[PDB]
Amino acid sequence: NHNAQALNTLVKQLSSKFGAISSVLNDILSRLDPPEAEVQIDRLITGRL
Amino acid sequence: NNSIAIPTNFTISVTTEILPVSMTKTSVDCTMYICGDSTECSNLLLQYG
Ligand SMILES: *[C@@H]1O[C@H](CO)[C@@H](O[C@@H]2O[C@H](CO)[C@@H](O)[C@H](O)[C@H]2NC(C)=O)[C@H](O)[C@H]1NC(C)=O
Ligand SMILES: *[C@@H]1O[C@H](CO)[C@@H](O)[C@H](O)[C@H]1NC(C)=O
Repeated sequence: NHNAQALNTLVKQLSSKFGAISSVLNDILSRLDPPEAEVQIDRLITGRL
Repeated sequence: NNSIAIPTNFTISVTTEILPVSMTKTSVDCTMYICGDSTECSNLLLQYG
């Protein structure tokens, strides 16, 4: 149960914005130009890392 | 090859051994520590999963 719960928590962490406009990379890429989008992608990368 | 040392007397020794068993049980209020009495900070903290 501990291992399964750890994996489930790791999966559910993917819905967090971590301060970005959205938690979905495709939405960030579609709604912003590359330079601005790089900042939001960096925030998501840091959170997921 | 033909000499042996045999004790003719004894001694009763009382030694002391100290072993830790438990430590302090601590609890942390995450919101109070990070965002003590701040609604904006709490709402931003909700973003971090
Ligand atoms: C074995 O050792 C004990 C002490 O560790 C000896 O007892 C002592 O004997 C002397 C002389 O008889 C006394 O002055 C002490 O008061 C004794 N000490 C204690 C704690 O009783 C004992 O005599 C030794 N035995 C042999 C056969 O040598
Ligand atoms: C026993 O010990 C002596 C010296 O302690 C040594 O000279 C001798 O060789 C030993 N015994 C054997 C069979 O080697």
